[PDB]
Amino acid sequence: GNYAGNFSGSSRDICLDGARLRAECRRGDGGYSTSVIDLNRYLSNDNGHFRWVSTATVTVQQGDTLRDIGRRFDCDFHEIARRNNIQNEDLIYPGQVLQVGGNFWDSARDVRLVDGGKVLEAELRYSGGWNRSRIYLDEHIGNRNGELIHC
Repeated sequence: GNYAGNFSGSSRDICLDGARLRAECRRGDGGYSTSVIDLNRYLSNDNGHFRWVSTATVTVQQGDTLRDIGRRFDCDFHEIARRNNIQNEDLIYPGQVLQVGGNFWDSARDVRLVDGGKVLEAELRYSGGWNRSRIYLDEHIGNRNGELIHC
């Protein structure tokens, strides 16, 4: 059924400032708050495609390759390599900690909101170029009593 987020149903004057989403969010008392949420914590570039993966740290398991990590957490192994200062074809080791998710902003351009601030659109870098991608923010951005949250 319904999206879990649905911020736009109770927000207005939705705008972008870099990767930070700003809005006037309806409160329970009937007034408004000016609120902000950093989309760079919740959205990632998966080889040319927006994905909902929040900034997180993971621990490499026995038998894991970098692609195995990417598959498990729905991230691009090229991104995991770049973000963790290693290389694409590099071996990884059990017990190793790796940063994953978020950080779409690093590899994006022409970033903007469309359809009244409900859709985020950008060109995202992939292995051999740029791909236009879009994502419905109401999927995971909500308004809790005047405050923009991820849910």
